[PDB]
Amino acid sequence: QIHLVQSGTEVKKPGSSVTVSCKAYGVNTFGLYAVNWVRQAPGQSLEYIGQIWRWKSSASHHFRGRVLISAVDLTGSSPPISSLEIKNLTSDDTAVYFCTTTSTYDKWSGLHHDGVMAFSSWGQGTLISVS
Amino acid sequence: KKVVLGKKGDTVELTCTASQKKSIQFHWKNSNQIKILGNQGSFLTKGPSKLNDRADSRRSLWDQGNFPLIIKNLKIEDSDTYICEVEDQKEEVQLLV
Amino acid sequence: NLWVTVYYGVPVWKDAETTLFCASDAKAYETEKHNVWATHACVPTDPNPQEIHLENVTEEFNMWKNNMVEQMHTDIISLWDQSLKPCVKLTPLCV
Amino acid sequence: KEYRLINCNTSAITQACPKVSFEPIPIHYCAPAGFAILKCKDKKFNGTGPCPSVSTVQCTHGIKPVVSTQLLLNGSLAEEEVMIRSENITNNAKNILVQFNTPVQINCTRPNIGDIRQAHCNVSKATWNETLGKVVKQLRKHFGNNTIIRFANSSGGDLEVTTHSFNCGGEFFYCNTSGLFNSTWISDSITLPCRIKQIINMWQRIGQAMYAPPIQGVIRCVSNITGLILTRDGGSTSTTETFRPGGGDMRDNWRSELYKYKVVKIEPLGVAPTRC
Amino acid sequence: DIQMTQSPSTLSASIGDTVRISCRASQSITGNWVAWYQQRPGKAPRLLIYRGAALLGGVPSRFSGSAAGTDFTLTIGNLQAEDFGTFYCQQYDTYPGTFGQGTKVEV
Amino acid sequence: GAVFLGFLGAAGSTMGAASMTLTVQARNLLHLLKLTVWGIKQLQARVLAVERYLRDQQLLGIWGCSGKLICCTNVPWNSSWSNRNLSEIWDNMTWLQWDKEISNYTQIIYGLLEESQN
Amino acid sequence: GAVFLGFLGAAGSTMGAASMTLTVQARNLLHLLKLTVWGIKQLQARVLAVERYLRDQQLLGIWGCSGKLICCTNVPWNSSWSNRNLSEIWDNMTWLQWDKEISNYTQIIYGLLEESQN
Amino acid sequence: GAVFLGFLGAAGSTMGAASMTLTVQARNLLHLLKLTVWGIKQLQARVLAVERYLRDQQLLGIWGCSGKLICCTNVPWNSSWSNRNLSEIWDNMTWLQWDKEISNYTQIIYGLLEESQN
Ligand SMILES: *[C@@H]1O[C@H](CO)[C@@H](O[C@@H]2O[C@H](CO)[C@@H](O[C@@H]3O[C@H](CO[C@H]4O[C@H](CO[C@H]5O[C@H](CO)[C@@H](O)[C@H](O)[C@@H]5O[C@H]5O[C@H](CO)[C@@H](O)[C@H](O)[C@@H]5O)[C@@H](O)[C@H](O[C@H]5O[C@H](CO)[C@@H](O)[C@H](O)[C@@H]5O)[C@@H]4O)[C@@H](O)[C@H](O[C@H]4O[C@H](CO)[C@@H](O)[C@H](O)[C@@H]4O[C@H]4O[C@H](CO)[C@@H](O)[C@H](O)[C@@H]4O[C@H]4O[C@H](CO)[C@@H](O)[C@H](O)[C@@H]4O)[C@@H]3O)[C@H](O)[C@H]2NC(C)=O)[C@H](O)[C@H]1NC(C)=O
Ligand SMILES: *[C@@H]1O[C@H](CO)[C@@H](O[C@@H]2O[C@H](CO)[C@@H](O[C@@H]3O[C@H](CO)[C@@H](O)[C@H](O[C@H]4O[C@H](CO)[C@@H](O)[C@H](O)[C@@H]4O[C@H]4O[C@H](CO)[C@@H](O)[C@H](O)[C@@H]4O)[C@@H]3O)[C@H](O)[C@H]2NC(C)=O)[C@H](O)[C@H]1NC(C)=O
Ligand SMILES: *[C@@H]1O[C@H](CO)[C@@H](O[C@@H]2O[C@H](CO)[C@@H](O[C@@H]3O[C@H](CO[C@H]4O[C@H](CO)[C@@H](O)[C@H](O)[C@@H]4O)[C@@H](O)[C@H](O[C@H]4O[C@H](CO)[C@@H](O)[C@H](O)[C@@H]4O)[C@@H]3O)[C@H](O)[C@H]2NC(C)=O)[C@H](O)[C@H]1NC(C)=O
Ligand SMILES: *[C@@H]1O[C@H](CO)[C@@H](O[C@@H]2O[C@H](CO)[C@@H](O)[C@H](O)[C@H]2NC(C)=O)[C@H](O)[C@H]1NC(C)=O
Ligand SMILES: *[C@@H]1O[C@H](CO)[C@@H](O[C@@H]2O[C@H](CO)[C@@H](O)[C@H](O)[C@H]2NC(C)=O)[C@H](O)[C@H]1NC(C)=O
Ligand SMILES: *[C@@H]1O[C@H](CO)[C@@H](O)[C@H](O)[C@H]1NC(C)=O
Ligand SMILES: *[C@@H]1O[C@H](CO)[C@@H](O)[C@H](O)[C@H]1NC(C)=O
Ligand SMILES: *[C@@H]1O[C@H](CO)[C@@H](O)[C@H](O)[C@H]1NC(C)=O
Ligand SMILES: *[C@@H]1O[C@H](CO)[C@@H](O)[C@H](O)[C@H]1NC(C)=O
Ligand SMILES: *[C@@H]1O[C@H](CO)[C@@H](O)[C@H](O)[C@H]1NC(C)=O
Ligand SMILES: *[C@@H]1O[C@H](CO)[C@@H](O)[C@H](O)[C@H]1NC(C)=O
Repeated sequence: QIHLVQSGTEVKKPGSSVTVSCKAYGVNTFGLYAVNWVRQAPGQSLEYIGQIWRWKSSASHHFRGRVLISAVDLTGSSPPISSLEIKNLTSDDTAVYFCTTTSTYDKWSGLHHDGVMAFSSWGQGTLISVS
Repeated sequence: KKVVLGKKGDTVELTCTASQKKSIQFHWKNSNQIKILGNQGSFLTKGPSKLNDRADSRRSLWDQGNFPLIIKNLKIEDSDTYICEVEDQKEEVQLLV
Repeated sequence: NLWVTVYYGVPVWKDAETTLFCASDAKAYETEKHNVWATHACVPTDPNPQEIHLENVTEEFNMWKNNMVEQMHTDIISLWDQSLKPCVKLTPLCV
Repeated sequence: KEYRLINCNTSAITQACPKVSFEPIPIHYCAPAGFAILKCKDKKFNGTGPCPSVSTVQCTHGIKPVVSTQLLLNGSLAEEEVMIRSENITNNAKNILVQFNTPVQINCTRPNIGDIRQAHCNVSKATWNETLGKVVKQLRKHFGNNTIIRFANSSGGDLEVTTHSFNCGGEFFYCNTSGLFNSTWISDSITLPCRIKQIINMWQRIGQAMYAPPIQGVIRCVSNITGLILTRDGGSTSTTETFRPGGGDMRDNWRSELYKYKVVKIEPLGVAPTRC
Repeated sequence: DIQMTQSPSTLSASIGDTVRISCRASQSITGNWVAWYQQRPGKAPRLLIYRGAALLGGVPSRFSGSAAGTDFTLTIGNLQAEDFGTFYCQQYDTYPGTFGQGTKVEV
Repeated sequence: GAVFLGFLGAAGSTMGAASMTLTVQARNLLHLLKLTVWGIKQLQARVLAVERYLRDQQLLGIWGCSGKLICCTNVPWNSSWSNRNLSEIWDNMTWLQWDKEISNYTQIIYGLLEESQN
Repeated sequence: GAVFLGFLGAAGSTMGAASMTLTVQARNLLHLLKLTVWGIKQLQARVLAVERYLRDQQLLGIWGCSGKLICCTNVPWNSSWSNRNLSEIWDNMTWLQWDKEISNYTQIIYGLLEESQN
Repeated sequence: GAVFLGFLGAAGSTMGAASMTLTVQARNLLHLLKLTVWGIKQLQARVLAVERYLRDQQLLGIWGCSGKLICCTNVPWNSSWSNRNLSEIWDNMTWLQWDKEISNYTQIIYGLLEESQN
């Protein structure tokens, strides 16, 4: 019963930074699950961004150096939070963002292939506009 | 959701129900996430609330899955949403005094 | 060209939820109730355990979803039902 | 049937009660031929998540079938630091297992008028305070910079969960852990009044049992407190946190010693290309 | 990466009509590492089928899938009104995964 | 029949190192009434291990590979089963990744290995 | 060692159907003092079954066919042993008819299969 | 597992007569509380004999010669291992003289027979 919740719609300036939250209700821990951040330009198809599987933050080759992906586990009074920071914004990053989580517990599942994953459970959408 | 009313003083009964007949672990909480009851194996645990002395459950019904809550001495400060947590069926009833 | 090559001894796991037997080495001359139980319901030890440390593997354990707990729980239910016989039980039926 | 007043005939069985001896020996849970038991050698392992230092054994280590509430007696010890394990922190209804790194020794003695329903237990003060200091350090590492105000008393309920119930020498001791847990934490020895009670609640199932009257003389229960079982208090709008002890679900005793393990099936048969 | 090609780019069908949508990889995916997603407008895309033909738990069993190394075939039988949304095929064979194009099924 | 654990030491390493470790770790790893019950239970362990080994050799007996630790059969690969340069097979993969990858082709390969004894 | 009965299901049918049923039915078919006596008698059943199976594999071990369910040797037929078109063999006969028919040649064939390992 | 003695009847005779005697003597040689202890000890004899036989077949399993009483491998002799006309081998020597003579080459031959399964 993952009921993954993101932050709200935001708009920024070019040449700046931004941060999108991802609170993971119903997730045991990010040791068992894995968070894949993905995006979608308006009208286009879904474009992968990055992941933090087994507490190893990694982004794709298009986005290196510009994107930070962090995570804090289920400690205390807050659910597990993933977070997406983007430095040096351009006007071509206006998009609907998603954090996704998938279970990496079973090796013989089929939802994941050595850290390359199908996206079994989804957020709801964080639109960022750039002006 | 369910709504159960009372007047004053008399007993009132709320229910969970599982569908396994296995006496699995449950907990009864309120809206502010204060505990009211807890199964611990085959033992009963109360909670640090105003229903610490006045809450009770029929122990012999747990083997048949039914997980009741029996409140005695219904005062005005006992009108709040009470929540079963059994496995995932976070059942919500609302008590009215 | 190239074709099927059947091997044997391949390091591949699965998961299991199976039967799993006790125990250590009891005395088999005492009246201590754990020793009587471990005699009549378990096997002795083996003085050479084989701890094979693995290479760069990474398993993901989950303590809270383990099928080993229920099985030793049932074994200790058997131990306490056979050792400490009460004077009077009061267990309900609810038929 | 039929239908809410289901026929709850509370049956009763009368059997003979010889006074028995009782001292738990370790138990090794082996796996049969064709299976294998993995093991996490990571000393700071949660309980979930990936463990990189996996080894493989045929049979587990020595596990003592020790039945107790609110304190884990004669257990095993963490290698590096005091570990804190839970199915779901923020649930406020899941038993926080706290495993120690050093054994806090306890002496529960029934001396020899001689008031057969009376015994006392001694915990070495300022060994206990150091242990609670390390526990509060790890709890602040989980929670932040809160005041642990306080380790309270048990909240009530059943007798076997309110008190440190255990067995020793065939006699069932129900202690009083109220003085051992009372401290707020801003950022000589203790005597525990421990009676002997004999209309018990079974932990095996839902029932009650009655045992024989107590034994002749001195009962010695030299032990090790190597664990805790805590719960929490939800709410409210920072505040301070309160950790009342709990327990009673005996499988929480066996998710403290079957913690490292996992059972796998070995499938040795694979296919591949060649250059034959 | 390994570019996918979804076909056709746009179709439309009626209620109770078997719809076949193909997805062709530039390479051959022997190992069936292809997912299938449905996106209704204004929502998040839910997963329909992983590993080519493995059906997810909370999915009605009307769907079926097939894999032939390079051709991946999604088959809808007894199409309903709820199933009208942009589909996607994903190759999660090699890092990074990349998706299809979108078969906007309409009436 | 206690050599089932010695198989597992080569997990995590790649397929060629495991294939060498096969041969290496195979060559290197080779009257009270309450006591007769222990004797019978230890014999029921040992005979069960021997029967599981003989069943595993009988399942290699269908394919013409009984007793052989490594055998090279006569069933040619349809190359839609891991269409991959086999340098990448024997250098970049472990056995768990094979049991994940060709899992949907393995009943086909077993049927072909059974049918190629006729 | 309870798979000796599963051999017999293919009696009555001809030799080719029985040869297919070989592979198919081989792949598919794989502390009181008065109780220790039952344990010992069940172990004396199981170990005897294992020893009879190993003796049957050792008698195939002479001929170079140990472990193989079907093997094809190197002893050519003198064609005075069922001088018969083998379509009629594998279609018109059952195995009981072979054990009746070449019964006077079987010690000769066993001697040749022993002597053709030298 | 009582056929270990029948091996020894061909000692003293030369290697060819012993090789014939292999096939010949292989084909030809195939509730009181104090009584359950005898039953358990006889089973611990028989199961130990079966396990020693299976270990001896597993050591032939590395070399591709499991089950075969005589196998002919693919490891060519470096002829610095008994550089001798093999008429003199199979006619003038016994097996004890071979275990004495090539004793310093036998680990080399075992390593080559292991390595020639790869
Ligand atoms: C059981 O016990 C377990 C231990 O046994 C325990 O596991 C541990 O869990 C904790 C959490 O509980 C883990 O700690 C977290 O780890 C996260 C992951 O960190 C990894 O990756 C980051 C990022 O690295 C990328 O970038 C750096 C740049 O320097 C590169 O060097 C890297 O190569 C990598 O770059 C690649 O990928 C990029 C994309 O990301 C590409 O762009 C790039 O091209 C490359 O491909 C590293 O920094 C981390 O390394 C650090 O720590 C390691 C050791 O852990 C050190 O060796 C190393 O030197 C570094 O110090 C690591 O590799 C962290 O992201 C996470 O950090 C957060 O918290 C810490 C404090 O704990 C903060 O200081 C930190 O700033 C982060 O907080 C931010 O985010 C939180 C929410 O996520 C916010 O609340 C907070 O406000 C803050 O936000 C701020 O910054 C945001 C961005 O950073 C920004 O968006 C916000 O707006 C705001 O400004 C934390 O460290 C720990 O790693 C686990 N350890 C182990 C061993 O498992 C487990 O939890 C327990 N389980 C249970 C159930 O109890
Ligand atoms: C944690 O583990 C430790 C061990 O690591 C456990 O500590 C052991 O606890 C047991 C029981 O508490 C204790 O056993 C006693 O040892 C005494 C000293 O040797 C014995 O005198 C005593 O035996 C008497 O009672 C038995 C039970 O009836 C009789 O069978 C026996 O004959 C003795 O009885 C004589 O005296 C009684 C007096 O009442 C009279 O009734 C009899 O007729 C007879 O005259 C027990 O054997 C161990 O010695 C302890 N070990 C240590 C090192 O302290 C500890 O219990 C564990 N914790 C928990 C919770 O289990
Ligand atoms: C470990 O224990 C914690 C308890 O502390 C559990 O956390 C709760 O998890 C449940 C789901 O399992 C959460 O409930 C969900 O909340 C979602 C968002 O609401 C939150 O955020 C909004 C906006 O900030 C707040 O206004 C609101 O108060 C909440 O804080 C809802 O979107 C979800 O509702 C959706 O699903 C339900 C299903 O019944 C539908 O009825 C709704 O229509 C909707 O579709 C849902 O209510 C709950 O908020 C969490 N509480 C806390 C305190 O964390 C973890 O789940 C548990 N983890 C595990 C593994 O057990
Ligand atoms: C366990 O001990 C505590 C502390 O001695 C008891 O709690 C109260 O203690 C005060 C003195 O500190 C006494 O005046 C009270 O009479 C005690 N009881 C109550 C009910 O308030 C506690 O009661 C003891 N536990 C049990 C089960 O009796
Ligand atoms: C590839 O293999 C996986 C695993 O065998 C198959 O996945 C299963 O499919 C069935 C339905 O056919 C489901 O009930 C299972 O839940 C699936 N998953 C698992 C992990 O078993 C999948 O069908 C196969 N795909 C192809 C194209 O053959
Ligand atoms: C327990 O403590 C009391 C008070 O310090 C002391 O008198 C008694 O001797 C102690 N008992 C034991 C067994 O140490
Ligand atoms: C407990 O008892 C043992 C043995 O009597 C003694 O050595 C130890 O000091 C005691 N500890 C406490 C805290 O009384
Ligand atoms: C326990 O020790 C800590 C320091 O180790 C000290 O701050 C604290 O006051 C002590 N607590 C009590 C109750 O004496
Ligand atoms: C717990 O301790 C408090 C304070 O000492 C006391 O008032 C209360 O009665 C005790 N309750 C129980 C159930 O032990
Ligand atoms: C806790 O209880 C003890 C008695 O067990 C008492 O001495 C101490 O003062 C109490 N502390 C607080 C803060 O109430
Ligand atoms: C208590 O812990 C110590 C730690 O070394 C151990 O040696 C001792 O045996 C334990 N006492 C028991 C099990 O009674």
